[PDB]
Amino acid sequence: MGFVYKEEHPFEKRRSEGEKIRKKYPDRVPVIVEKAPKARIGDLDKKKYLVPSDLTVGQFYFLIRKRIHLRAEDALFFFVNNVIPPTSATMGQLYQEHHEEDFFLYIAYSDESVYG
Amino acid sequence: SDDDFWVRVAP
Repeated sequence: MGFVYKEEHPFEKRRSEGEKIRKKYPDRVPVIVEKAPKARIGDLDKKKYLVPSDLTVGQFYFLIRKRIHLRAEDALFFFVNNVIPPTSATMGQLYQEHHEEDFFLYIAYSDESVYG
Repeated sequence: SDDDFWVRVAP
C-alpha cells in the first residue's frame, strides 16, 4: 500500500522469492523496509533485510535507526498493516501475523506518528 | 532504496 518495491517487482516473482528464501532460511524472516508516504526523514541505504526470527522489533528498530544515522533527538516510527508494531514482539512473530501473500513482511518508516 | 540483495542481519 505505497511500497515502491511492489511497483517494481511483480507479485509472482516476489512470492516465488519469498517462498524460496523462507524454505532456505526458516530461522529468519524476509523484511522490506521503505520510508512511509510523505515522510520527511533520512534515507535507508538498503531495503531488503533477512532478519533472525528471534530478534525483537525493538532491536530491529534500533538497528534501522543506526543505519539511517539518526541523531538521538530524531524520531522514528514503524508501521505494519496500519498498526505500530510492539517493541517486545519478535520479528518472527511479527512476520507470522503480518506477512503478505508474497511471504514478505512490509515495514514503513517515518518521522511522525501520522500515517495514511 | 538499494534492493539488489538481502542484508544478512547478525543474530
